Amino acid sequence: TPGTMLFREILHGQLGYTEGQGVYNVVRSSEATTRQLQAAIFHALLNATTYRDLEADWLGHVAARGLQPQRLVRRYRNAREADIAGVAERVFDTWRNTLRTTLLDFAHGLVACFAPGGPSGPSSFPKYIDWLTCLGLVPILRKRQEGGVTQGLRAFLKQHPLTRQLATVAEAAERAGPGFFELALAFDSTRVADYDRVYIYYNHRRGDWLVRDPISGQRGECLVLWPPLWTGDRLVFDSPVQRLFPEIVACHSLREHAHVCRLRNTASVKVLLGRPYIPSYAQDLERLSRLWEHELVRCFKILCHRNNQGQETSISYSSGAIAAFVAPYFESVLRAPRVGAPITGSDVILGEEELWDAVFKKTRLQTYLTDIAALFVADVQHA
Amino acid sequence: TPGTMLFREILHGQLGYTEGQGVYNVVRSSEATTRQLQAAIFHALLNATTYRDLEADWLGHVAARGLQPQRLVRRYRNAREADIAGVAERVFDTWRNTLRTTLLDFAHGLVACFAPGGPSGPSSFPKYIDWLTCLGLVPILRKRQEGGVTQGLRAFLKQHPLTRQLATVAEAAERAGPGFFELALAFDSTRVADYDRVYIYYNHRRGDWLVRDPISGQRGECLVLWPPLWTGDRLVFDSPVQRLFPEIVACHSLREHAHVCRLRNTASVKVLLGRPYIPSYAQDLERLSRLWEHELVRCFKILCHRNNQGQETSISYSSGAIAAFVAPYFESVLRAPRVGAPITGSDVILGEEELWDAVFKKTRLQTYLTDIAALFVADVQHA
Amino acid sequence: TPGTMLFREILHGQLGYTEGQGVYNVVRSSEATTRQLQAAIFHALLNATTYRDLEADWLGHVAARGLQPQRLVRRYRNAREADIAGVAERVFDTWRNTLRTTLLDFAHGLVACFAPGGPSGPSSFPKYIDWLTCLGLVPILRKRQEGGVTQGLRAFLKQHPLTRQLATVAEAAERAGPGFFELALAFDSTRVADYDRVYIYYNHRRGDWLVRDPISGQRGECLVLWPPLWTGDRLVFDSPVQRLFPEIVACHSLREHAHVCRLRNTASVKVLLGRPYIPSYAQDLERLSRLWEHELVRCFKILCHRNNQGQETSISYSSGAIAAFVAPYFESVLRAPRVGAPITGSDVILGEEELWDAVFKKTRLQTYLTDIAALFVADVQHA
Repeated sequence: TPGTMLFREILHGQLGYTEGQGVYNVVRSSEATTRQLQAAIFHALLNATTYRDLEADWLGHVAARGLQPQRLVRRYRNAREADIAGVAERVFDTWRNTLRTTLLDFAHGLVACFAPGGPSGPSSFPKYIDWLTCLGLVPILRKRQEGGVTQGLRAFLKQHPLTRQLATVAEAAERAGPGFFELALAFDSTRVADYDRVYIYYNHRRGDWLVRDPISGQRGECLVLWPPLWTGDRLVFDSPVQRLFPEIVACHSLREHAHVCRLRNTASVKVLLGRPYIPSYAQDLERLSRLWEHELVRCFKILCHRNNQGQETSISYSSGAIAAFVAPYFESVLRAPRVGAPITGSDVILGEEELWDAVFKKTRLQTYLTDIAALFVADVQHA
Repeated sequence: TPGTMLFREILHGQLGYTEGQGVYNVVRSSEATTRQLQAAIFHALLNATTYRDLEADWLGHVAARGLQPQRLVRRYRNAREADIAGVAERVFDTWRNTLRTTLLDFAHGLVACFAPGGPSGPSSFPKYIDWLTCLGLVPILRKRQEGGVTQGLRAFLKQHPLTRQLATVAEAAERAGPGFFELALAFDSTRVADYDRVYIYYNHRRGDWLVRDPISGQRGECLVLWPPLWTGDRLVFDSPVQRLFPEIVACHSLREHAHVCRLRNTASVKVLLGRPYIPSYAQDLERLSRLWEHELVRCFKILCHRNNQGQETSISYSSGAIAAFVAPYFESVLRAPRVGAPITGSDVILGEEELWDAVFKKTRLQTYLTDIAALFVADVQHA
Repeated sequence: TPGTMLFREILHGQLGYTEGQGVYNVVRSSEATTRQLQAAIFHALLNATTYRDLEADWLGHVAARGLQPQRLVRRYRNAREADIAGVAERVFDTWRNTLRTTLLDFAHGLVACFAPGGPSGPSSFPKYIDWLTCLGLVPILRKRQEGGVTQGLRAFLKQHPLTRQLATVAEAAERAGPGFFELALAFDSTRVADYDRVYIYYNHRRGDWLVRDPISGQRGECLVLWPPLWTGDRLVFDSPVQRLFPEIVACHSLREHAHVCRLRNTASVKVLLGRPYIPSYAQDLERLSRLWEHELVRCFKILCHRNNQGQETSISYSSGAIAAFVAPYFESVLRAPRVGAPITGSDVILGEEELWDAVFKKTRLQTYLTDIAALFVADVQHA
């Protein structure tokens, strides 16, 4: 019993502390998962590139604006003036604005990110993985139930098309709507496990290693091993948190042993009745601080941008980890394989409009809408 | 009881101090939230880009100025002189001034920022979060009541359209007015909790962890856990302020222990009746000063601009935190999901006219007004 | 009682001193507030950009000069000579001079800056805030009375239009005159509190924290908390001046303890009747000097320009503070929300003609006067 209690506590730095122990906190960050959720919600909404959508919005834009070019050619009167340089700019810029119309949809991607990320019942996802990487194993509390948050996502959607310009744009999105609606349920219907309430270290006798939760709520449901654990008739477990353990106790003992001796060493003159002092730990705290620093950066594949002159540390989550750790923690927990695209270590730098550039770099309908709009416009002024 | 008292006090540096402890004060800054409030109030006012607004101001500008171009063409008499280079500059610059008319609206964004930011009852928002990050938990004192400040926001608005040029501009804004008016209430109607008056560490016995306020004012309302707390039949709590605690006491003891011995060591010659001194703490204050420095910068994602030659520290709040910490502290407290746009670490550099550039870079009506004004002007001089 | 006495004194360096303690003096500077007052008085005077003002001065300039261009065209006789390059320069430069006419107004902005800044009764404003930041709280002595200084501002104004060129320019300013006149009263009618005469640390028993002044002059009026104070049945108060306190006393004790021992150590040979010395404080004064240096620069957001080769310190007040500290100390004391524009850390570099460039960069009427003057001139020489 006490070890699995202790290995949670010693990562918490109950006893001793070094500088490197704080670098775990960047692994505890939720930055990657929000980027993954925000790119997740993108692709399903970008998919419908139909002729009927792109015209009926633009042909609707034709009549109220007066876009028939016979009215325009009278105004120009000039072969010298490039009328396309007039019109096609005015085709693009006002339809740059419909990316911001698509940004008016985007807040569901914000809400259904903090629908797990925000509240207390399910925490933010990768907050939970770092207990799992602490112990070296994953419990999952799988149940179908509790779709209650996504109803607030439903009445969210009926509020938006007030202009009615939004609806004909989002008609392509609402045919993808149950495509989006089902994916919103799946993580939000699942329950991720609770660290103390689940019991560990209680298996069957080597026929398999299988430990389940006892609690008055439920029994245990699923176990996921990214490392397995090594039993030599004795529980020894793979973790980075194992790799601290024999030295930290030797560190913590050394801090404790030199400390007690100093209090006894507070005596002026030795009293002898006839009828050397070495409390020192200065180097070893420095060694351990370097140790746990270099340990953790390789373990979870952390990207430490070191500046010229070796000083500035721009800390970020590397791209190699983000396909190796997020997506298994994503997909094996999510079970919906629609979100398949990994996104670069470039992405963590990027803000949300850059994500729209990342939308625009995927060019799903983006370049496709621009060309056929530009083509059908251009030659009419050439005529 | 005394620990939650103490962990507030030890962050306050009751006992001992290091250089890094002062770097908490930049986390205590309110710089991000004012930037978020100032960008918040922007988008709702920028939204109405209707043909009727953009013309009736300009067509009103047509007659009193005498803008019918038949009067102008007599003056020019010159195909060589680009009359558009005359007129369209004079279209733009005087309608650059209507951005400053929009800046005459802006002071409501200033007042409703210090309407929470200024007074004593609700403090500035992120002043409160740093007690919450001190303890690792959030109490919220949620009540509908007390909309008293926003009435001063109402009589604020009736004072402005004195020129009556402002009103026809702000008619588009006053249809967005109840859009703005309701959002001004929501944070201003809520009450953020009080640190000592709320009681902590008093829960139910592991069926849930739930502690509420006793006070003669109200009972406790809401609890928000960004970390949860780790009970091993014993309250151990996740915080950065936990991570100081075992070493600071060992620091503070070391400062206390070496101090007392020196006073006893103020004796000239030992008096022996027949019938070694080690008070030293010089290194360990330096280690702890580096420790808490490197701890805090990773914890809340702080941006430390280190110059060439490693010396100049331009301290600022990084963009990764500002989407990870402000917006949950914003939205879960605010409950109004309209303000969805995060803003860069670029923004903290920027002043308010740069925010108007940030308004102008969003191009909501900004480029849209300029084009149709420029188009309808240009070809008439071409004729 | 003695602590609030002492915390004023210990910032004053009654006991001990370090290099960093002198860096408080730049926080005690009044440089920002004069820049804010000088930009304050600008915008109200710049606002009136009416057609009637800009013409009746220029059309008045037309007749006495003889500006009707039929007289000029005889002189030029040359299509080669750009007559606009003659005339429009002479339109601009002599109306560059009316910026210096506007500078002849400017001395009221100088007087009503040292009308609080100069005399003994109200001191310069941010001299007072640094006592408030010393203790961590603000008393305000709010009374309507004593508008006596602004009468000298009134007879100031009747002296100026001697040329009568000034009056028709300042007619636009004197319609803004009661706009300026009322704002001059508000800070000058208020009284900012007095440090010893106001009593502190005397509240009501936790139902609120509320302390008022007893003095034979008045009672206490207002209290403003930028931090609140932390009572654990014991007054502990948030301040930067709190953060010096436990270590400075340990510093001051260390300086006192090693000092006394040295005087006793002035004995040649120990006298023994039968029938080790460690006074050392060299490092700890250096640590504290670095401590209070790095503490204060982050606390009030101070800008320390460090040169190449790390040596030159151009000390100035940063732009982040100047929107976070000046304006609350401005507006919550002033109560007149007209002055809403914050001004950059660029501004503290700038002198007053650069402020006129800052006037000119706002382009309120500045570019607007220049264009319609240049337009109506130009084509007549083209004719």
